[PDB]
Amino acid sequence: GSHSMRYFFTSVSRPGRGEPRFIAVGYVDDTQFVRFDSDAASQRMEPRAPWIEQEGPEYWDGETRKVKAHSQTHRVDLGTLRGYYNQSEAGSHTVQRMYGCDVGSDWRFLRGYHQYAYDGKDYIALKEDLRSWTAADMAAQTTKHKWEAAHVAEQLRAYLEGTCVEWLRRYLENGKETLQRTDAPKTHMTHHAVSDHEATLRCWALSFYPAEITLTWQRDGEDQTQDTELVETRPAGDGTFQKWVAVVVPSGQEQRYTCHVQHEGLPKPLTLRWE
Amino acid sequence: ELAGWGILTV
Amino acid sequence: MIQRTPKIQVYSRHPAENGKSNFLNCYVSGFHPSDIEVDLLKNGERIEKVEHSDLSFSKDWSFYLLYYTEFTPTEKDEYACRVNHVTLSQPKIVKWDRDM
Repeated sequence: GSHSMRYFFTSVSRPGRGEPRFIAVGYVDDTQFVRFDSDAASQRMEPRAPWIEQEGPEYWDGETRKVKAHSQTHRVDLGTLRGYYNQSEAGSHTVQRMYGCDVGSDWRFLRGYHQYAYDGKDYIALKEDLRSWTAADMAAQTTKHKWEAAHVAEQLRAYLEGTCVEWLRRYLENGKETLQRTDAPKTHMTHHAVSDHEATLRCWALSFYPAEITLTWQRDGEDQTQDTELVETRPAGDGTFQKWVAVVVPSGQEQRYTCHVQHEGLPKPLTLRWE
Repeated sequence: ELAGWGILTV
Repeated sequence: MIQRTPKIQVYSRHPAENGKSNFLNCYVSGFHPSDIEVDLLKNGERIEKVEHSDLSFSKDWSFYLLYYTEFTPTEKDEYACRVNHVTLSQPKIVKWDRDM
């Protein structure tokens, strides 16, 4: 199906001594492949997926060069945003950047992204046309003017429509064994009696990749969201994900309820019952 | 790969 | 400033069986700012060999992390994750429950 490459960048000022804590991570789909941490000893961009290790010394030198240039930019930004917002030297503050490209099943440009936050709030984002900007406030309007003059949008659109999608295609190919493999949910159902009259049924989905999944309850063939609980999809830690959804039902009536599971790795949707 | 261009200061 | 409280899930990687070299996870998400304290606990006592993931964040800018340690369940020993964050006045301890 479709794929994506995203880079996430977090910088956190340290007041009193020295530079910001800076962390960078790269993802293809739901798989992390690269990282830089300003506090690690190596001071190099580091592999996190075996298929990136195929890439050689020059790639790593260049990715290190650029991720350090990103962190300096962020250092300057934290200083400038402090002024912009009339803030003190004492507060710790955060900048966040995200960028990336999405591609359809054919692997052709669908969508590009570039967005920036200060203390967890929208600051400035590239609009979907990749030609103009959403500046959340007057500080970000100033930033917006500066980036229009310096034609940031035209530079990023070229990376996003061009470079980003070319390197994703190469990553997909090199990492095919895993990146182009879907792992279907291992499903099962559990039962718990809260009291003499009230049961809880829980429908589990495990070991699936990618993370996108849909889990729902039906009653007598109709959707039931009332008295149901859904957990956030969570990483297992081995590269796969887990979710469950649960419904509370009258004791004895467990056979009216069915769990429905939808995922890319199933050629058709699954239905589960409590036997 | 990371963007080489268009990461400017605010 | 917006300070968002962490959501916590505590769970094992594979299904819970006494005698098998599993992994205990504490997934924290939805919090801002990124400074956070997370301890995995064995019988109330803090575990030492605890690793965590590289910091990232969701579309709404909220951060997430996975802590985990290699571990092995029992009927006796009990597990939990302990979380402190600016939004928290007392540390939140969430007990592990092999059925969730």
